[PDB]
Amino acid sequence: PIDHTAFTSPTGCPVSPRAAAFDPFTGPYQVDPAASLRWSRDEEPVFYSPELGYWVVTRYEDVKAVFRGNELFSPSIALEKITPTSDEANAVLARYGYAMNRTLVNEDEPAHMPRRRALMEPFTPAALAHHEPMVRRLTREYVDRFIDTGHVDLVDEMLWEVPLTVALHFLGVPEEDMDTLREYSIAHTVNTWGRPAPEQQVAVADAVGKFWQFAGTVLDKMRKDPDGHGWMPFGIRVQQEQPDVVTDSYLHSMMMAGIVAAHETTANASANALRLLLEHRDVWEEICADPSLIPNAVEECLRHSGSVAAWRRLVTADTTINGVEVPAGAKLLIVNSSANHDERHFISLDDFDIRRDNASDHLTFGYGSHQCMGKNLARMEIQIFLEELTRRLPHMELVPDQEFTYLPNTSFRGPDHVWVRWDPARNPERADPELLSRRQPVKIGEPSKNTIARTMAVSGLESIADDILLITLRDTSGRPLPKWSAGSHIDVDCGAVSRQYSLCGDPHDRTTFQVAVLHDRESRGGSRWIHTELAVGATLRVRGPRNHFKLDPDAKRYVFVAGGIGITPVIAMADQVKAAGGDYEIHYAGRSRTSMAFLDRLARDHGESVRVYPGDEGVRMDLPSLFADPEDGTQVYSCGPERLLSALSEATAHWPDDTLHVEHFSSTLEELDPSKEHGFDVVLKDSGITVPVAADQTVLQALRAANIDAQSDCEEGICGACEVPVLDGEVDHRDLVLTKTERAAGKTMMTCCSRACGDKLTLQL
Ligand code: HEM
Ligand SMILES: Cc1cc2nc3c(=O)[nH]c(=O)nc-3n(C[C@H](O)[C@H](O)[C@H](O)COP(=O)(O)O)c2cc1C
Ligand code: FES
Repeated sequence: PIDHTAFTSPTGCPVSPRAAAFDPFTGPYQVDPAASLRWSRDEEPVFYSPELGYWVVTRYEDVKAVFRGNELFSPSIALEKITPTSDEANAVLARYGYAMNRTLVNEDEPAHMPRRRALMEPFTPAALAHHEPMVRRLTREYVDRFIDTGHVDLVDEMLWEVPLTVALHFLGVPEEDMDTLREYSIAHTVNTWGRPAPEQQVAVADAVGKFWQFAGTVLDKMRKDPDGHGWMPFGIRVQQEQPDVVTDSYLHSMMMAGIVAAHETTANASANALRLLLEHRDVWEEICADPSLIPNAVEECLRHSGSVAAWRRLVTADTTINGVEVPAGAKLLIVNSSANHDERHFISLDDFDIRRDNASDHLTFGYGSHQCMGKNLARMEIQIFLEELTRRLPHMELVPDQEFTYLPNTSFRGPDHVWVRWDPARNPERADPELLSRRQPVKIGEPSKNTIARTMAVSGLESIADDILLITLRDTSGRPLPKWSAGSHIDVDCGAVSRQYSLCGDPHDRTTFQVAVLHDRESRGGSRWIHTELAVGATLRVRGPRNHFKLDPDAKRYVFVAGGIGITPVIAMADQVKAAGGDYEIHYAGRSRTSMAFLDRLARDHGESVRVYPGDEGVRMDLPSLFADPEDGTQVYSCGPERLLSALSEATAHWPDDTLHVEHFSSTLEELDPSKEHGFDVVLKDSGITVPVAADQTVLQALRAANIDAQSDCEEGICGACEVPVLDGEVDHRDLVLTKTERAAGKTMMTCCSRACGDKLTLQL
């Protein structure tokens, strides 16, 4: 028989050599788990492992599919200890009378979701903004102790400690009470996910029992100051609001559950990223140049080298997973580390590419119902760790010929030590001391696609009209800029905000972009900043050309009407048409000829074809005359203040439907007024959850309330950064970016202002 020849799975099927040689505790999976299962991604995506007791799942679609089906794959076993707790160690636990409830990571439905939704808000990026000064304080309090040595183990002296303290601060525990809770804070990787000796088991049960009853007093102490900062005081108020949802046992569990979910995973992530970066030192020095790429950098590290090598689910019914039959009761080892390295979803994957537009898809934080709530707390934490160490010690390198040891376990991965040298005298810090007052705002919660950007340099500022600059933006990389058609714009960070400005430069010049910003007399801050505090030699983050003002090139004729600074996109459209060799007519109005940019440019070219109508002299553009009656072929693109765009739309109402195209520089909306608006449900098919949107609530607000990744720049319906695909349902379109045909197809929606017409929509999210 075959049982005389090879091992057999619990389903009676034979087991492969490579599958039976799988060991998560030693050898190839401890050195590099992702590479150690390359053979499984290629030829056997799902197998039974004899060494450990689980079925192993290796490819990214599959382990994402396990995360979403939370009815079929239960997190019951999420922190089940690999080897069982001995009678001795249970007796030690019982002596402190410790009884922890399953707290969000183990909880099945229907208990898990109400507790997650109730306890979610402090984890959102908006709520985390309060804690950003605290982590910057703690990150530096540590680094300046070893700053002058030129030699440190980052792990023990910096990265093992800091995530523990901020977790205590995130939880809301008094600083008086913190130093002991840390004394009782220990590593759990080998005791939960490894093969510990009986002595190890008890030493954990002793430290965990000590911590359980001390945290019991701490909860009683803060029990009567509920209205203060922290997750636990936030938890107390929901108890009075929902006494059955949130129980005295639960927040006592929430005390330990909180900082064991937060300490080692973040420390290991920090250590991995620093080891991973100091291995490719060119990309290290890139981060040292500008810290603008830190946010996506830490995302590529989390994909490439996460703190979670694998995770676990309990199969609840007989299923098949990618052709392999899996029985009810089977335990799954879903290798997040292999998933992050699956060629079917990422491309050139074992490459460490921090500008990767794909990093955000890694499963290091999990996926779906139980996705890590503190992911943005950890994202912020890593980002600041990695800005201070790139700011102060860019001349830091790894001690060569260094061997990195990682504790034998199935799920957690982080070096025992990372040893780094640097030249102490050479710190940029001691000659500055200006770099420290520099603080870069955290950017968390946004997908990697929406945060990729080129940091260009300003090579020249030219005044071409009153209150109008012409900015010349140079790419410092040296590598050529994208091709862009007329009407295209860019999103440039004007200080703490981003604005978009059309491109009026030369397209055939592909070492530069040119924009002509106007000083808005009533300026919410973006236009002022450019005029008031930008000089030559600065560098601005600028996110590649998009275009909502594209021209159909097969039209008979183009007549362009332009008001004020609306001259910028049209003049590039005028240039395309002169190149084509096509009839066009351009009409340019403005308050004053002195304040009308590009008349010089408009005189040297298109001068035979331009007519000017400056207001100050008194010659005005009367659209009624111009568009008195149409012609079949003529199209009209136009851009300027809303008053002329509106009035023009009136004058061109006589014409065929697709005749007029406009680009708005301002937004109309809005008034929310739920009274006129109805709530609905939005379900996220990829994630496998339904988020409710209230009448007073935008779709965008509900997504960030579930801490789903989203980027929003304008939220006035004008910029386009919040677009997301619609699989089902018809949408109440309220943006100004999508063409009336794009709104018809219903394939897409703007997260911040558009809604449902109706009861539900399905989004690819
Ligand atoms: C980079 C460091 C971190 C990694 C790699 C990580 C990974 C995870 C993973 C894989 C899960 C389970 C996912 C699932 O079963 O869908 C998880 C659940 C969780 N994480 Fe983390 N996490 C980190 C930092 C944190 C921090 C700092 C907190 C804040 C205290 C945190 C709070 C949680 C909570 C509360 C859950 C359970 C939520 C639920 O099951 O609804 N995590 N985390
Ligand atoms: C030359 C120029 C081009 C602009 N192009 C666009 C654009 O293509 N899309 C857009 O939404 N806004 C555009 N704007 C408007 C700006 O984004 C912004 O609202 C304006 O300059 C004022 O910023 P502030 O009110 O924050 O000071 C443009 C403004 C200027 C001066
Ligand atoms: S955020 Fe710019 S359109 Fe929604």
